[PDB]
Amino acid sequence: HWGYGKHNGPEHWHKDFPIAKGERQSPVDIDTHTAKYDPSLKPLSVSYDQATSLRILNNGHAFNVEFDDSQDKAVLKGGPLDGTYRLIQFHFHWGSLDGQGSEHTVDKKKYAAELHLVHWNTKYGDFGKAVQQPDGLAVLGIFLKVGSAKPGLQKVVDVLDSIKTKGKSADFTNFDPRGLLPESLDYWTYPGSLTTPPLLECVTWIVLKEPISVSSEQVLKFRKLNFNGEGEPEELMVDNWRPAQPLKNRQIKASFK
Ligand SMILES: COc1cc2c(cc1OS(N)(=O)=O)CC[C@@H]1[C@@H]2CC[C@]2(C)[C@@H](OS(N)(=O)=O)CC[C@@H]12
Ligand SMILES: COc1cc2c(cc1OS(N)(=O)=O)CC[C@@H]1[C@@H]2CC[C@]2(C)[C@@H](OS(N)(=O)=O)CC[C@@H]12
Ligand SMILES: [Cl-]
Ligand SMILES: [Zn+2]
Repeated sequence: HWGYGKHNGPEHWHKDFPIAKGERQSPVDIDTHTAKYDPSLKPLSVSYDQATSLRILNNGHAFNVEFDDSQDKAVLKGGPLDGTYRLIQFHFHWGSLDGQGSEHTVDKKKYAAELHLVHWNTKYGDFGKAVQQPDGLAVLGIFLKVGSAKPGLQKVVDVLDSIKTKGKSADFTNFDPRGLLPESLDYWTYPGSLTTPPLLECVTWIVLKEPISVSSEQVLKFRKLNFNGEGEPEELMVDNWRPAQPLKNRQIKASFK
């Protein structure tokens, strides 16, 4: 029942998830001038060619596209990562207005939305064991701004009508996540946490500098989703983002310049 309302939102989370006030919480504001280029970073490798999407689900907080991670298919490697991280699902965070919606911010700038591609470290066997490790997860974050439509996102947009309410799912096979990436893989990276309860601090965040553009019509359809379940009073699924948290002396590294 945690959520993003005044009575169950981010300001209430710490009561049931004390780690909310931890030393490595996400998201964070990325101060571009303080971020330092890191020559030790290896080339980032996004290998999504064999990705196998399975289903899309409205979980009452956002919608999630799940993938078959039983085998080494869609993986993320390189960059700040040691080993291989398998893609398990992706989801978005968005606002009720174009001027807000992203979780991470850049020089305090809020984007209209933010895409999160969640991966787990294969050395830990499964996602559950991975979230018990300081380097168990890697989330690739991509900012969304409103402008031209993103063709590779339309398939997702058109299926949202079938998963309007919490608990609803639908078959979503053969979706290629590569169509959601921008041209450049320039990124910022830092150690953080899940941005929703349980807020576990097991994530290596990789946030791309170049945002992707989506049309106003596409994001408007994100905003037609419901936080509520079928047969309940409608509460539009908007502003499902957690604000920036204290950096706490962590350092944000840049893969460029
Ligand atoms: C409790 O620990 C786990 C959670 C999840 C998985 C494996 C887990 O480890 S376990 N039980 O030891 O195998 C495998 C599937 C995962 C799910 C957690 C919730 C996920 C990430 C879903 O995202 S959601 N619906 O937004 O919460 C999509 C796939 C789900
Ligand atoms: C510990 O395993 C879980 C993780 C998550 C959920 C349920 C889980 O199982 S359990 N035992 O019921 O707590 C439900 C919400 C999920 C979260 C894992 C991180 C997710 C996928 C978040 O991803 S993010 N924003 O990149 O951190 C969005 C929803 C989050
Ligand atoms: Cl509300
Ligand atoms: Zn997220």
